[PDB]
Amino acid sequence: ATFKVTLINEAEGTKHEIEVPDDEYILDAAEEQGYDLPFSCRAGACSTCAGKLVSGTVDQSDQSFLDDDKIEAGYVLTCVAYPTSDVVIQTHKEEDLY
Ligand code: FES
Repeated sequence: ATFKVTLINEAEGTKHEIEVPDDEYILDAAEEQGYDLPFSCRAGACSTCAGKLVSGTVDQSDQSFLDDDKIEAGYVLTCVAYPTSDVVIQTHKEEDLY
């Protein structure tokens, strides 16, 4: 399967739509498709690539930085997140954790 992923940058008021395979991390797909997103560790151990889900679901089982509450609040580490449905997500949300 291939899911549609809508990336929203509220601060800049931009929107990008990309198609991501069910076995590819969002970050990777976005880059390949021409959209650079913030990142640092690239390994699910930091908050640089944080995004916030608006709708849809993902699988970010490889992540380790986010606690359960953050997860419940909809936060996602885009560098290790696989879409499990069509998703709409807000990017550049790191600030939200401080
Ligand atoms: S870039 Fe560090 S968790 Fe994604």
